[PDB]
Amino acid sequence: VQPTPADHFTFGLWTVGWTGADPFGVATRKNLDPVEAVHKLAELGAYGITFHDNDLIPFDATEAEREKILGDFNQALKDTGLKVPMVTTNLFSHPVFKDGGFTSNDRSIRRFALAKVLHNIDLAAEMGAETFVMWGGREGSEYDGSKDLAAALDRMREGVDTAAGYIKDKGYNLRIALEPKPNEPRGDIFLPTVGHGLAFIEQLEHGDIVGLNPETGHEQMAGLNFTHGIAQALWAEKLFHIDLNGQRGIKYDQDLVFGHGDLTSAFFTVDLLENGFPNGGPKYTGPRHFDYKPSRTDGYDGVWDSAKANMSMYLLLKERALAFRADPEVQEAMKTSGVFELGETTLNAGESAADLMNDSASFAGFDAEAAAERNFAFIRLNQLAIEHLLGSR
Amino acid sequence: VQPTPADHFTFGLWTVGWTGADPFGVATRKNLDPVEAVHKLAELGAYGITFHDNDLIPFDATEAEREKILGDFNQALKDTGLKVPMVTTNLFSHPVFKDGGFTSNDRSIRRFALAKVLHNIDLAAEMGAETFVMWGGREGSEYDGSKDLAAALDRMREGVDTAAGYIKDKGYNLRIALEPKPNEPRGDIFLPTVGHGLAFIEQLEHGDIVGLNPETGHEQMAGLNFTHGIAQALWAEKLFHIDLNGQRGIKYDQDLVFGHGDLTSAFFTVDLLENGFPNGGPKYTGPRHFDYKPSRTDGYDGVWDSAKANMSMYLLLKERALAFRADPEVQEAMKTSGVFELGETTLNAGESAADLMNDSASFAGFDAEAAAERNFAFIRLNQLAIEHLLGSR
Amino acid sequence: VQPTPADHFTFGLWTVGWTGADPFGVATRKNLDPVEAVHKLAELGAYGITFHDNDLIPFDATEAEREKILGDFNQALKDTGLKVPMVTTNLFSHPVFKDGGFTSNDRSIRRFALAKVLHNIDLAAEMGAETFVMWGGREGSEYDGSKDLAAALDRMREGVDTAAGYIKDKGYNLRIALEPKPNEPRGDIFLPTVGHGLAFIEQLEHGDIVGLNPETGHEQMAGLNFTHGIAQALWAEKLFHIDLNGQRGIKYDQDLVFGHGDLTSAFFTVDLLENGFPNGGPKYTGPRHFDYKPSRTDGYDGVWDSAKANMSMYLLLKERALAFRADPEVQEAMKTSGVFELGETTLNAGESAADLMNDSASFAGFDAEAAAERNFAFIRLNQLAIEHLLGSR
Amino acid sequence: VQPTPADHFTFGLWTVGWTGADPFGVATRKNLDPVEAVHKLAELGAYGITFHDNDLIPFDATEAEREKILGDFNQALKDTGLKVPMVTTNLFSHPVFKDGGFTSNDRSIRRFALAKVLHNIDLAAEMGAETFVMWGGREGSEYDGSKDLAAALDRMREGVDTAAGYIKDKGYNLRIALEPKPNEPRGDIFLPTVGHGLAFIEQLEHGDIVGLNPETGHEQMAGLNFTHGIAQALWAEKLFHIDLNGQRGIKYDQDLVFGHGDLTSAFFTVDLLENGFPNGGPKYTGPRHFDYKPSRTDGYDGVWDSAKANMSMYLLLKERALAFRADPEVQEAMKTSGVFELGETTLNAGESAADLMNDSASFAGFDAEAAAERNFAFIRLNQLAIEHLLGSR
Ligand SMILES: OC[C@H]1NC[C@H](O)[C@@H](O)[C@@H]1O
Ligand SMILES: OC[C@H]1NC[C@H](O)[C@@H](O)[C@@H]1O
Ligand SMILES: OC[C@H]1NC[C@H](O)[C@@H](O)[C@@H]1O
Ligand SMILES: OC[C@H]1NC[C@H](O)[C@@H](O)[C@@H]1O
Ligand SMILES: [Mg+2]
Ligand SMILES: [Mg+2]
Ligand SMILES: [Mg+2]
Ligand SMILES: [Mg+2]
Ligand SMILES: [Mg+2]
Ligand SMILES: [Mg+2]
Ligand SMILES: [Mg+2]
Ligand SMILES: [Mg+2]
Repeated sequence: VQPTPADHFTFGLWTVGWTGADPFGVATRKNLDPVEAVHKLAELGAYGITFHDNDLIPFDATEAEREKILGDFNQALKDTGLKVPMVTTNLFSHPVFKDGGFTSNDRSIRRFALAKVLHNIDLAAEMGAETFVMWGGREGSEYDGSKDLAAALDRMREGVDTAAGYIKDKGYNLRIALEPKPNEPRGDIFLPTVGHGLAFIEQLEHGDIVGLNPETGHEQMAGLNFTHGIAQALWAEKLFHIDLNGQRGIKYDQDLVFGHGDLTSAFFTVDLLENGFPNGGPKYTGPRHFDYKPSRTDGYDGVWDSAKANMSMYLLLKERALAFRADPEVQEAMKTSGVFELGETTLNAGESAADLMNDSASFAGFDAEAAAERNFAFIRLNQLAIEHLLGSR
Repeated sequence: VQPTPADHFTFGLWTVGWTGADPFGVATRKNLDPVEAVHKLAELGAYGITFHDNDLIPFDATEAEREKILGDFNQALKDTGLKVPMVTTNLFSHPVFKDGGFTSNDRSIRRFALAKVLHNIDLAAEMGAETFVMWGGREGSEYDGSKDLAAALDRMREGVDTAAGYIKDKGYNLRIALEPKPNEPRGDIFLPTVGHGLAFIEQLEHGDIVGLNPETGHEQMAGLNFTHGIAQALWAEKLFHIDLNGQRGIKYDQDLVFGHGDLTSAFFTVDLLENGFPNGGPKYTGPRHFDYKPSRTDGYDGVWDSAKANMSMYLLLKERALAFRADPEVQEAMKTSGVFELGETTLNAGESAADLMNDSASFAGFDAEAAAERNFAFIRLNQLAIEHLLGSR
Repeated sequence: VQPTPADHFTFGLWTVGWTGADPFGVATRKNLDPVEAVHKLAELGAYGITFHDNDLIPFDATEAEREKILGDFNQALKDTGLKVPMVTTNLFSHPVFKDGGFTSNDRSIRRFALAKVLHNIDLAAEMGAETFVMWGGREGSEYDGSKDLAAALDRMREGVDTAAGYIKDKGYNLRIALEPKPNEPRGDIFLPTVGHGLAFIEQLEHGDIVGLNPETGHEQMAGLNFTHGIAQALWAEKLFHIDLNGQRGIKYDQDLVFGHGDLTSAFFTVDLLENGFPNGGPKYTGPRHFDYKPSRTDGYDGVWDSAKANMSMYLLLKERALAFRADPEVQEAMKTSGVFELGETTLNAGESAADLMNDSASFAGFDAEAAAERNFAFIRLNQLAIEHLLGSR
Repeated sequence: VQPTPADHFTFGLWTVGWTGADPFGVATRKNLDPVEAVHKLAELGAYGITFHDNDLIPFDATEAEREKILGDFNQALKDTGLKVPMVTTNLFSHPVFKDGGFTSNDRSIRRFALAKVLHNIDLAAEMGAETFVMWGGREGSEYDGSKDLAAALDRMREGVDTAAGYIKDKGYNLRIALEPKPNEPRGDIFLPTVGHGLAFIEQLEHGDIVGLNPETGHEQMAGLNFTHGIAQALWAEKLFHIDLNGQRGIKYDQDLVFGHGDLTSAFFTVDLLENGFPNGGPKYTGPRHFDYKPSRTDGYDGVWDSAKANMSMYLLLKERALAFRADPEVQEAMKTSGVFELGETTLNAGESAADLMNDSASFAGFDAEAAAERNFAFIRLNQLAIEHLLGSR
């Protein structure tokens, strides 16, 4: 199980560079030089790297420092071949953003947040990124009277449509990906799930270049089925990027390695990315990005190991999910369970609503108790899946 | 605190009629005659009643039984004046629906489910209902390989667009309201939240007459903020109906009386329905429906008491939320916290993206550390709210 | 991966016999005869069968009816060789137990719930059961004011200590195992987790013969780590029986097959039951009882598939857990991470608190910054367990 | 609703002093001097202040530095009259405690964590503290294989029993209180709830002087009923201290002010701490300690508002809880529901298990169907508590 650029494993600079400070303690690891991260990631088989403007350029950086940091960084990229598929903005660590960027109650802040974002789009554009990620981490509240919620969504729309309008105006080849999160750091975050993300998109003047960046753990924090969520994003064709990691339950964002959380769920996420839908449909073709944090208990050896464990986990799952769908016994079980059957339209070609209600056989004379006798055999189909996952069959 | 028809309290027939069987035990209460429910609800101050086709008409009812039951039922309505604002379909108790109605894997079932629904629309139409509710309770799975998820959403769309197409064709004055639920009775339900509900709607040929029926408890089962969810439904203008009840955490659907769960949340839901958005916007004007279950521990006295407790709770909360927004000290705190400020557009009239990025003051010379000094005072605004709720001020 | 009676797999009659009635629908399968249940399980390789009094003898049965039922049932056990390792009482289905058995606010229901238990200890002794399980499924409340919380525990203590003393008096060779559950059917059940169960036993007069019956799904309904919980029970020498199944999140009790829930957790569960502790310590040698429900979407073929599946899952993870611990690479990784080191006392033999305080090398002159550099290499250690689980190593 | 020193409200230095650094951002407020903290709290009506060794004395401080700090601090206590009821140790912030203090896989960190505690018991005695709190915040794991679960408990037992014996040896008049937490910062903390805490104490050599320090937010992070948990601690005579705050759901530790979380639960919490049990029994007379964090969106005015708010919330709910129990309508409702009846033993004086079994009126000739008709009227009883809470009665 050896990854290759062709695999499109991307990693966030803030991921391997996470030095370990959490809400109850300080960093356990020294800062990571961006040039080193670039080079280690290229020796591991990474395809690209992503970052937040302030991951690379300090908030207070002078112009001379900015040009230098970027010289060093492009030099590393040049030298190693890594791509920069996604760039994002940090609208959350500086105290100024304590109430959000786009949806801060303070107009002056909303303004700086949008400016900071427009500048970052130029940068994203220079770096050759295809995706522009928005994570509205400080957008929300701890109390229900803190905000006029209709005004918070108007404000969100203004910021996103302004960013998108500008992409169109500058002719950049960028798509905006919204990344939902239910809570943390705010008690309640706006656009908390994939569903809320897709909904909002549809209210946008420029929603056509706006899509989603679901994160495994974020969905699991609301106890939702991450495979079901991304399938909704796919079906609507708004799956522009994905963030893979592991979560063990409803609690703080753990950001474990992909597959170190809910494993069967990881299995079916891989089946979906790789194999697609059993009856066919859109397939995801973007970068497979890992947004995790090397546990603070581990030193730097652990850090490259966890980077490596991401890609292995994906590759192992990939192998199992291909075996799985390729097993003849699994294809038969599927057919039995009606998986292919769900793909057949309900109505007959040119059958109307009226046509159906008066069809006796479909209703009036339909024998409901006999139909109810079908053994769907979903347990056995489940068992086969598990046996493929365990490398048992 | 005495309700009046003018209040628009509606109750589901299955609510006061819930006889008490849960997954670990049998009914503790005798069946409720629909005629009695109609009359008790009218003596309590209810404005209307709602039902599922099989709440009133048995699955196996003969035609002669159907006409009788409806004679008795319309007689009660006639006599007491109650309205029938909403009607819904039972696509979940018969074994035939063990895998869903609309999204069952078995084509014959999908067909019967849609027929059963089309017939129910005629009925909804005869009863004078304005809203047609769809609760896809058996739509989902316990295992991730049971379903082709893109095919499950195509199937869902077919069923909903077919129902809606038919409303348009028959000229009925009905709107379809989708009711999301994250889980129970299935391990995972499709369209699990308000967000997923709104998203899907936008993929519909006839989404224009399709909206949402959020339920307090359903949203709280995924740990989401029910006030924030309905505010998104409002903002998108898709809040067609609401179901009020109480939930004490992430667990099975408790369906407690409204306000017997998360009370502050109940408080802010009422503030929102009644008072609207602090900066203005759409307001909800539909029935205030209670979909709860009188605890199985209580006999029939408890049953009318719990019906009555719904309406009292709403009225008490209403009183507190009007006092609250009317307090001058609260309006001042709000202004301080920037609630009205969030309502001011970010950009200046005819200011472009480009105009903003080069405005020095908004970015380049913006003093971020000084702005960050603002005391938002959301804690105090929270305290005032609570003190109004407790009838302290 | 062919089970055999020394595997000690047992199944409850209520599991395979569950006909599918959930709170939103009717049973989807025909009742199962118990004689057929014994024959069918013996043949699958089960070692024993468990039951609740009313699983076998109807609540309403007459004495002769009771005697006719046990005669066919006893014959069947003889014909098959199945044992009856554990017996339990139904103190939750009948309407009378609507507020509980032992903790019911009505004193005459309490006396009745306790006489139902006593009579059942006599049948238990008669069957050869070693463990008598108590699940206080209706013991709790939906509202905080419904109970005097100190009295409920006194009433609970009273019922369990009366049953225990009864055991000692008759000289039955039986132990009582309490089964914790945090909610469902009550909004709050008393003794909601393993901890609460363990603590409570320490306040009993006859605690010596009272221990616990943890269940996978149950602790997972409070988002707890099942392996950490059963570990504490064992450490305390209170793990008298165990119920194994699958739960996919904090939601209603799912009762999926063991391994169809949280897969990595099931693996570590099998590692502690089969292999025990790395530094040596207690071991559980009781039955591996499966407390699950065969999915209602499936017919009888899925019922026996499901029973097979529980035994398979356990046997697969069992080989992987043995390969895993046997692996010398794993043994070195555990060695690096300090798994063995934790087994070493903190204090040296005969060292006193004062000695340690007063030891400059342990505090005063301790290099804490140096010590912080240790790479615990927990991530790699995790990656090795997962590769072993995926049958990759 | 003006607090006074006999209200026994205490506050931790770390609470008001929290400057706002969360995992996604930097502190938003300037550090608070402890001298200023004492002066400011004494003035608000607090009775006492608590702290963690490193809250006052820096980890790095020199002896003279330690002495200079305690001198100003001790002066301040004198000038104000504030007491120091509880003291605790920081075994979580510094990088060395990355795998725990007492349960760290590294033996030399364990010895260091235990000497840090011993030295702190000496400062505790010196301050006049009666309670020494232990929060094992880093004691646990992110992966199941990281620890030998039996050894971790042995190491935990060892550290707590060494500290206890130390206490007894020196004759300090102090008790140890353990504070359970289910997760954060670890994916799984050991002794995750009140139950686990209580059970564990029973296995100690010096358990007699060891009890618990439950915290609202903490049990709520496992979705438990805080009133049912503190009730069990009290029943066991193990409720030695308490931390009060607010949590709005299963998510990260929010530390909102008491009452800004689950309002109905706070009310019943105040009813058990203030009024005790309806049939009489134990009472808690220790301090009402507030373990919260002032929201980072707010400046120092919100810090002191927030401190005021904790004391107000408690005092408001306190009057409502007294009015509520005093109400003769409530006393009759409780009487109907059986609250008092539960206080009655099940068995008659001198009745034996055999007597009861053998009593035809308690089992054989018991009308269970009749008994099932009782209207426990739990809903109405709930509605009365809520009207009292809304200051409506
Ligand atoms: O802003 C993008 C990036 N920021 C950091 C967030 O925590 C992560 O979830 C997100 O992918
Ligand atoms: O189908 C509509 C109705 N059905 C019963 C559901 O449980 C409830 O949530 C829903 O409002
Ligand atoms: O009473 C024992 C048995 N009853 C059925 C329960 O639902 C299960 O949790 C328990 O193991
Ligand atoms: O150590 C005591 C104190 N530390 C800070 C913790 O976060 C809180 O839960 C605990 O009460
Ligand atoms: Mg994350
Ligand atoms: Mg992310
Ligand atoms: Mg509901
Ligand atoms: Mg509903
Ligand atoms: Mg269960
Ligand atoms: Mg069980
Ligand atoms: Mg806390
Ligand atoms: Mg605390």
